[PDB]
Amino acid sequence: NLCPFGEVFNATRFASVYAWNRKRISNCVADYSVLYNSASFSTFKCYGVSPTKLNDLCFTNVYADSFVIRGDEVRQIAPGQTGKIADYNYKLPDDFTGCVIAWNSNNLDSKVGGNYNYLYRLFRKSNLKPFERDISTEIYQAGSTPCNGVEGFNCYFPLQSYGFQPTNGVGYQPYRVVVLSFELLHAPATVCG
Amino acid sequence: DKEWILQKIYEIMRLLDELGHAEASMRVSDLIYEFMKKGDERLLEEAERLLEEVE
Ligand SMILES: *[C@@H]1O[C@H](CO[C@@H]2O[C@@H](C)[C@@H](O)[C@@H](O)[C@@H]2O)[C@@H](O[C@@H]2O[C@H](CO)[C@@H](O)[C@H](O)[C@H]2NC(C)=O)[C@H](O)[C@H]1NC(C)=O
Repeated sequence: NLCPFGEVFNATRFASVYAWNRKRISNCVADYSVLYNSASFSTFKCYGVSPTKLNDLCFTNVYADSFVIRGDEVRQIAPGQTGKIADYNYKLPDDFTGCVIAWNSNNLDSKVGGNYNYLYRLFRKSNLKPFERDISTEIYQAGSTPCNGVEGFNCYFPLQSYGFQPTNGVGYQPYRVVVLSFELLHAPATVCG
Repeated sequence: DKEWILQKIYEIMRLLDELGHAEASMRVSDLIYEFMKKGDERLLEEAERLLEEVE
């Protein structure tokens, strides 16, 4: 009874970063050696744990947050970081325990002419709390005037697409990111190596 | 008066999307984020220069 990593890492479609998808992993055996030694990931950074010891640990629950961002934003998926993703789309706590895994998807999520299906939040009233998901589409008021539901001078729809094109430079290529949050607060432990 | 800068930078990246230049648009979007965190108005000039290079 292995954990459904295939449903997380080999999903047909990933969520937009503004509306990241959280998959609950429980009541299973997590064969983490499959992911670590796949050599298909560009990023595999663990916090609070080394990747080579994951096979020897049990967790209460594991939550896999999946989304697509651009290459230059991969560094924002980390504790202590800031930026439009870290602040308005997906914030990780300073005491985060888990692993951040990312890989280039220029041959999946990019299309000729540009793939505009993926969105990020550019405008928000304030910074997100750790693991907060804000999917409101209410028009942002940047200026002194009320918007009252109408876009215009200093009133903007909060989301902006990523135009992922196959010819974009590396920092602008799409990356599929999966963050595995490890609940290591003691309990019966439903996820084991 | 600061508000006019935000509107102008915004319009530039929206225009770039319409020209089929997504990378340039993404570069400008970063100027919007930085602008709204700072008093640095030279970001408008950069956005304008990026548009001129694209056109
Ligand atoms: C994610 O999928 C890859 C690729 O899976 C293969 O190709 C698919 C299109 C489909 O036909 C699958 O049934 C195939 O297995 C997995 O990578 C493979 O993993 C196996 C087992 O470790 C290995 O023997 C193969 O050589 C790997 N192939 C490649 C190209 O790397 C990958 O393990 C899957 N990830 C997860 C978490 O399940």
